[PDB]
Amino acid sequence: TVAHQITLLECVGKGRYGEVWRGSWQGENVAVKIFSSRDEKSWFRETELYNTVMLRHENILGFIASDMTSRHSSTQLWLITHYHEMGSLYDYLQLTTLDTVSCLRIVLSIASGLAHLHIEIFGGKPAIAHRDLKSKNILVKKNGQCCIADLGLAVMHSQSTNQLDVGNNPRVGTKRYMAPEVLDETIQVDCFDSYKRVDIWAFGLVLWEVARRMVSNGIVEDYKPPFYDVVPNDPSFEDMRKVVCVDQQRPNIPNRWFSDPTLTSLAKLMKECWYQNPSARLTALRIKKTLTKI
Ligand SMILES: COc1ccc(Nc2nccc(-c3c[nH]nc3-c3cccnc3)n2)cc1
Repeated sequence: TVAHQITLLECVGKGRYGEVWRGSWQGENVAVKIFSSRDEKSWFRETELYNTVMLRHENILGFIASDMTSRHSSTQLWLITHYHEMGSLYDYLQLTTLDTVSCLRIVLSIASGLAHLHIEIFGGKPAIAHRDLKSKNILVKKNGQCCIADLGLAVMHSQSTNQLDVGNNPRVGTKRYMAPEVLDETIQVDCFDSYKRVDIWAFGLVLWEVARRMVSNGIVEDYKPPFYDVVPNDPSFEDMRKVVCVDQQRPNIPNRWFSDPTLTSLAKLMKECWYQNPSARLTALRIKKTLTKI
């Protein structure tokens, strides 16, 4: 099994989900996600998605293997993928600023990965919603494009059967990026499009995160996570509910963006991701089309 051939080298990420390690396999870097015992259903769902859906795409993290192994005489669930030395988009945006070309390339590549996920393809894949899009779940590739990672919460739908497959995972999305209908708990869980629009909301927040780091008129904003100014680290459910639903707050558009053609376009995009009413938001394909034009 691939797990027994890998040498773990250093831990590059850690959370309640478990750990991500840079490992060595066949003399190349690979990412090894070692799930915690509390998050076995995410391992199962990711393994299911990668093994039963043809998911290869330039902007979707590339799957190598999924294994059960023994470490310290007890079972570990491993998910092995391609390694991206440039790291997560979250970490990357803190280490550099962007120019116009690099900013558009990042957000367009994310829109292409997302649209590919959302679209059903025949002759071939079901439609897939992600449900935990965020800059920590997006990796930066050496060519300046990004790829979307972590399918542990994904939901699938296929037209031939009209079957919705929401999995069996008690994990919920990252609270900071949850759409209003998730926080007020009125989202219609029996309908696939409900989940696509939860992704669109989160993608709006990612767009905002990246745009702040594009230089115009020689100035740039510091990296900040969405809603940094109004919720603490690790915000609770009620924190996000108060800010997003009750007070209807949205991320602030800096004045300097409106003096730049690109950032004004991006600002209109993200605002149409943020309607309180999910039906009003743009779709991934519409966002991809618009971004390709700018
Ligand atoms: C600054 O320190 C760092 C340097 C490099 C990296 N490189 C990297 N390469 C591939 C994947 C991931 C990753 C991040 N989040 N989740 C995954 C993942 C991995 C496997 C399966 N599913 C999700 N990170 C990370 C941190």
